[PDB]
Amino acid sequence: MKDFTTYLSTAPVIATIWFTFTAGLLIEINRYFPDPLVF
Amino acid sequence: FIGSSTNLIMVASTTATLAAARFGLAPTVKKNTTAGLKLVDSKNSAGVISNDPAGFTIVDVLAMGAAGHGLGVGIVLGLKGIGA
Amino acid sequence: DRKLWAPGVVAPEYLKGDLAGDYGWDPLGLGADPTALKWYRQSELQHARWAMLGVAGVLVQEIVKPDVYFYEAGLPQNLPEPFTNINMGGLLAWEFILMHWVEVRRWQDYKNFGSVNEDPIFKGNKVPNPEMGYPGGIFDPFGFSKGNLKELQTKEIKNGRLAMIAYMAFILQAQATGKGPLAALSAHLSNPFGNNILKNIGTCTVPHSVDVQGLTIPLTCLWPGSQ
Amino acid sequence: KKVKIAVDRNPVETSFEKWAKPGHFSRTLSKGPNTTTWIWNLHADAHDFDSHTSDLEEISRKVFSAHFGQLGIIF
Amino acid sequence: VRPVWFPGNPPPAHLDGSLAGDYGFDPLFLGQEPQTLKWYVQAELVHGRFAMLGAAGIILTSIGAKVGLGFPEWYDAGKVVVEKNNIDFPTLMVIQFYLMGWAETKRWYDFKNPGSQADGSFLGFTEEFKGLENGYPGGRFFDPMGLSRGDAAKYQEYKQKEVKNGRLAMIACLGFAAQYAATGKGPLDNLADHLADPNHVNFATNGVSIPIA
Amino acid sequence: LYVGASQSSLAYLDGSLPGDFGFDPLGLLDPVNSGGFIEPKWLQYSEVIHARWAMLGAAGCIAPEVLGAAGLIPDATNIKWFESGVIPPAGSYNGYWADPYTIFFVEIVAMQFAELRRLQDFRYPGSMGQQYFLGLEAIFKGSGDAAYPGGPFFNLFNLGKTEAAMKELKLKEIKNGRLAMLAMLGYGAQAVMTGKGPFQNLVEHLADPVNNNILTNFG
Amino acid sequence: YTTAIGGLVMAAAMFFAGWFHYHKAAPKLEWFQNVESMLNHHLGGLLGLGSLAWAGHQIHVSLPVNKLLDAGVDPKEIPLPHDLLLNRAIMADLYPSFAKGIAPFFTLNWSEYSDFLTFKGGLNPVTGGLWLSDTAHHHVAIAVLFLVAGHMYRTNWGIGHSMKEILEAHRGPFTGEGHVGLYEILTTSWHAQLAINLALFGSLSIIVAHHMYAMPPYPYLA
Ligand code: CLA
Ligand code: CLA
Ligand code: CLA
Ligand code: CLA
Ligand SMILES: CC1=C[C@H](O)CC(C)(C)[C@H]1/C=C/C(C)=C/C=C/C(C)=C/C=C/C=C(C)/C=C/C=C(C)/C=C/C1=C(C)C[C@H](O)CC1(C)C
Ligand SMILES: CC1=C[C@H](O)CC(C)(C)[C@H]1/C=C/C(C)=C/C=C/C(C)=C/C=C/C=C(C)/C=C/C=C(C)/C=C/C1=C(C)C[C@H](O)CC1(C)C
Ligand SMILES: CCCCCCCCCCCCO[C@@H]1O[C@H](CO)[C@@H](O[C@H]2O[C@H](CO)[C@@H](O)[C@H](O)[C@H]2O)[C@H](O)[C@H]1O
Ligand SMILES: CCCCCCCCCCCC(=O)O
Repeated sequence: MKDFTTYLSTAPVIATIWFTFTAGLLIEINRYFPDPLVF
Repeated sequence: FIGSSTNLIMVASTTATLAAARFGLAPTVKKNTTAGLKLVDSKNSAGVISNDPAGFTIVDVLAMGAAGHGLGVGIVLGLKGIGA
Repeated sequence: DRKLWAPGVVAPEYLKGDLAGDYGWDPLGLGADPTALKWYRQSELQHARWAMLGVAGVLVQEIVKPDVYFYEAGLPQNLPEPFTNINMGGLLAWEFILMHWVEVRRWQDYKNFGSVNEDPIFKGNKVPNPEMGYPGGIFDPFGFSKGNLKELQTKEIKNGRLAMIAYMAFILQAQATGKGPLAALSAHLSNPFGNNILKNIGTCTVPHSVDVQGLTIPLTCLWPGSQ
Repeated sequence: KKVKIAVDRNPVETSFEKWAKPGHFSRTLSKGPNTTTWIWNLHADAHDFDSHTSDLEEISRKVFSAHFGQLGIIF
Repeated sequence: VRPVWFPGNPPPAHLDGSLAGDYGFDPLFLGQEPQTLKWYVQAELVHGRFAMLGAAGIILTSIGAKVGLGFPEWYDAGKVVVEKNNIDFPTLMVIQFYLMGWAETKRWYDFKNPGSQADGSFLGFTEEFKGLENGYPGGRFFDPMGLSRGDAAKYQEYKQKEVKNGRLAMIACLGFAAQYAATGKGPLDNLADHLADPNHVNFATNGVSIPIA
Repeated sequence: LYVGASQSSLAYLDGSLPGDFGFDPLGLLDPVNSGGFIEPKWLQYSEVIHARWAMLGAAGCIAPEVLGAAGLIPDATNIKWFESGVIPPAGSYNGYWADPYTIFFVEIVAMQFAELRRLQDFRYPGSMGQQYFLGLEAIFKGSGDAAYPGGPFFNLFNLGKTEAAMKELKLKEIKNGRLAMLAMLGYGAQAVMTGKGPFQNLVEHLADPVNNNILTNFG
Repeated sequence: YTTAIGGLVMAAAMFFAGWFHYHKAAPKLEWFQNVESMLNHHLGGLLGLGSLAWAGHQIHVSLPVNKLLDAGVDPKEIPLPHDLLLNRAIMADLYPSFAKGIAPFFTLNWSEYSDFLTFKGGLNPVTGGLWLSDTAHHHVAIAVLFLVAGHMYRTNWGIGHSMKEILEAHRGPFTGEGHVGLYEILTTSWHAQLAINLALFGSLSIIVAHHMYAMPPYPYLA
């Protein structure tokens, strides 16, 4: 399990998870707050 | 079907191909052929045991039966195509 | 050596012939554990005695009362006077209390051998209890235990096993033909080639359920026969 | 001369130990990165099976398993 | 030596039979690490206790619903309670989250630092929050009867009973969810329907579990 | 001994295994560089398992038709083996105590218990005789050969006490099983070809062998 | 949906096969070097059996369903493929030769099967694609030809051909030695095999593009 977690801690896996989280957050924000142009 | 032209041709083709390989006239599992179509000894990996005096194994029966069936099918379909 | 259950078979190591009626028969190895073997011996003795009582009761009831079906004798409307149409709740209460007391005493005797022999009310009234499942004393007032107890125990266990098989035979005969053992025997004697298991099987004469006074009790046959 | 099924039993142990060690297949990449070039090299020699080892049997086994992975992706 | 989940297979090295309900069941090696295993033990204990409470409540409410007592089903009890009584749903959510947050945060920081909640910073209580073992918080508050500080063998037996009952309750809660999602009725209604005709009223005849049936 | 034998198969087929007639033109029992499932132990075990299952299958596929022809069983029963509920498009029987899926789930649990315990005795010899199984572990110890466990239940009457008698009975078992496997293959081929039961095919062939065979059943 | 589930199952089987063949049962080098056996299996088994199986599906499913579709029958009213495969009455009504069963195939009366095995050519005027009877007959001929081609190389018996002997026997006065050493090159270098396979594979893909636009094989494709 330690080796598997270390593999999950590698740069491509971490980048994939982080970008999926960031993209999901932005998509959900644009979904609940459609068409945001100004503050 | 028994005694018809198709049955007689197929039986004759199978018997002819089986009799040729057994009497040293066609390639077998024991005798191969060179580039000049001359019979030469082979080096079969299986080495199928057979009580037959000429070394005729079941593999020879299957090969000759398939070749004879192909020849008989071709002859029957060819005669049916030319009106004979 | 003793005769085994089959010619050429080898008896297990734990079956050395100590218990009565030992034929070295244990295809499932359930007697490998000594504690489990003792408990199973007590269970076999209980089943044997209860089955002998049931077989004798069914036969005597069919002889004395041939117009009463033993399968439906448990219904309150089929009870004899003055117990006919009696409340089954009080009857179940009586049996539950008495049977619970005697079975708890027997169970405690199994857990701790020779610890409940004395009467809890009148001190001094004890049973000898030489072996588990054989209390004696008040249970044997005729004094038939002062002799060859081994052959008598063998006869008891063999008769009990035969009675177990016979009682299950009675149950399946009643579930497939709708009559008692003597009635089934007479019916088979009338036409052996017409009345047998070849044609009586596949039919379940027991109804789906029965309404005992106020509540309904579901019923079923041992095999999926035609209702 | 004899056509038969020749198979070795349990040659590689299934483990996640090498999953945490990038560039293990290459002797030069197993040391670790010092420059960014290494990262690109890690992907430029991943399927270069004949470059990792000179054993034809190991290369053939890797190719055969890679073919199964490709068929799984296609499926 | 001890019975395992799948007979014949040796148990894993990280499961030596010391924990309660140890049957060597870890094919994915999720609890291979010691700290992760400790965290998972506390998670399983919390899950089992919550599932036990949920199963007991569901069974009691279903019993009251089957007899003429007016009880609602478990899948409608929340709506019935919020509408029958003037209870605001977000307010109840916030109150529950406040109380659960306090209790769970104290339990969490006690897991990170064992015995740290026994300093007396919470109203002066010291021995009531010291904690006996991981996932087993003994004391006068959580164990007023003192069944964990007497007859060690009985305590181990009760630990085994607790973990097994918790696992069974978790399976029961999953069964409640699946039965409501498939049949659409209460759990006791499904039990009564099955007792009425077990050969034709089961998951093989509901038309949802087996689509090819 | 049989047709198709060769010197290549005779190298590893010395006659130790039951039913060893030197018939292996495909060389599936070569111990050199063998692994996975193509190895002597698994292949011999699979052959005896198929033999026993096919023996039960052949007897069970021909028993209802034969018993129905003699009048021993009623007319509601006595249906073709492929119309008993196995393949619903080919026919099904609605006289069971439950639907076939309920019975199938019962079979799933039952077969998983039996087959998985059998597999564990094959993987770990004697492992089924230690863990508690309601006292049944005393008869699941097996022996050295997974194909022949024996014990108080699997060898109920202690048949084949002598080594020669055991070898003789093992040869009889493997031969009967191979015959049953060929019979099951014939049952399936006759079911697809004629669309009738095997006993009906045998009766029709015995009535007129020239006009009832695979040649006349083509069209 | 059922095909998608089957594809997922096949994908799981492929991944399991790769893991099993790399970590549990790995083939030896001599197993990979059996080019004669591999070619025999790929020609006969893979290609020939795949063409035969697809011909069977076309004869039993594609031809009747598409015939009813082109006749104007609604897809819901068209019988299911298993219904077509279970009784001979529906197939006999759609194709009279099915009334004789597989008897004309064994009695060398193949001309009877001319209702579903034709040489129409051109295109279907209703759908614009190739006649499915022609495609079914095409796959039948392809299956027979590939099955015949799969019995050319020597594997474990005397019959068959040795590619090394064939390559060594081809030598003219303008090329010196000839194909000597080519058998060893193609049985020991994966890159040479990849080069040959990639070249023929790309050429075949281009040929596929040309033949597919010129002779549209699918209905409503042109
Ligand atoms: C590129 C494809 C490929 C190739 C070349 C091989 C080659 C090999 N495999 Mg393998 N395998 C494959 C794919 C392949 N496999 C896949 C996809 C799986 C997952 C299902 C497996 C799982 C697998 C296992 C578990 C094992 C092998 C084994 C073996 C080795 C010997 C056994 C054998 O295959 O002989 C002949 C094959 C058999 C005797 C069994 C065939 C039975 C199938 C069901 C026949 C039907 C398949 C056919 C495609 C379906 C026809 C259509 C039907 C509807 C009519 C051999 C070197 C064995 C081994 O390691 O030996 C050392 C072994 O144990 N394979
Ligand atoms: C979960 C099971 C499992 C485990 C624990 C291992 C473990 C191991 N394998 Mg193995 N293997 C497996 C399954 C497994 N394998 C399967 C299913 C296959 C068949 C494909 C293989 C075939 C295989 C080969 C041929 C080799 C190994 C090797 C190894 C060892 C080191 C390589 C490594 O894992 O780095 C990690 C590598 C990766 C994580 C790459 C994964 C790439 C996958 C298969 C393709 C993904 C496709 C992607 C989604 C599509 C690209 C599009 C893009 C936009 C995303 C290691 C001990 C190597 C070795 O032993 O070195 C000598 C060796 O060469 N394996
Ligand atoms: C009739 C036997 C047969 C069949 C059908 C195949 C089929 C295949 N082989 Mg294989 N091969 C065979 C015999 C066979 N082989 C023998 C005897 C040898 C040893 C001399 C090899 C050695 C070999 C190698 C070295 C390789 C292949 C590869 C392939 C695949 C090529 C991918 C493709 O484009 O096809 C189309 C794809 C499909 C049709 C997908 C369907 C796959 C199913 C499961 C059919 C596979 C059947 C096969 C016999 C496996 C059954 C064995 C059983 C134990 C499971 C393909 C599926 C390549 C590969 O490994 O791919 C993984 C490859 O590298 N083969
Ligand atoms: C791979 C290709 C393929 C396949 C799978 C089929 C399959 C089938 N064809 Mg077909 N056909 C094909 C190609 C194919 N065909 C081609 C190329 C042509 C053109 C010449 C034809 C022309 C054709 C015609 C004209 C007819 C068929 C018919 C049939 C069906 C019955 C065959 C028959 O009559 O008895 C054949 C008997 C067997 C194949 C033996 C069956 C073997 C069984 C499965 C063994 C099982 C044994 C097993 C142990 C059982 C135990 C079960 C277990 C659970 C206990 C059948 C489903 C007939 C039909 O469908 O009627 C409408 C029919 O009339 N075909
Ligand atoms: C171990 C392992 C590891 C390896 O490696 C792998 C694998 C196999 C994956 C594994 C397994 C896993 C599993 C089985 C899991 C499961 C769990 C569960 C089921 C939980 C539940 C759990 C469950 C739970 C808690 C539950 C609870 C419940 C509750 C609260 C309830 C409540 C309620 C009530 C009263 C009533 C009302 O009216 C409503 C409500 C509100 C609703
Ligand atoms: C030897 C050799 C050598 C070389 O080298 C290689 C080769 C060539 C490969 C070889 C050969 C092989 C072979 C021949 C095989 C075959 C097999 C079989 C046939 C199986 C079956 C097998 C078969 C089987 C199991 C079967 C079974 C059956 C069964 C269970 C049945 C059941 C049933 C019954 C009762 C009745 C009902 O109503 C139905 C059912 C429910 C359905
Ligand atoms: C090559 C072997 C491997 C491929 C196996 C293919 C078998 C597929 C299994 C499904 C079998 C369907 O096979 C089906 O057999 C039945 C047998 O009743 C035939 O059925 C037809 O003929 C029979 C008589 O022979 C009639 O009694 C029946 O009413 C009629 O429908 C169908 O024409 C055929 O389609
Ligand atoms: C496609 C096969 C073409 C066969 C060409 C035959 C050449 C005959 C000359 C053979 C010379 C020899 O065998 O010595």
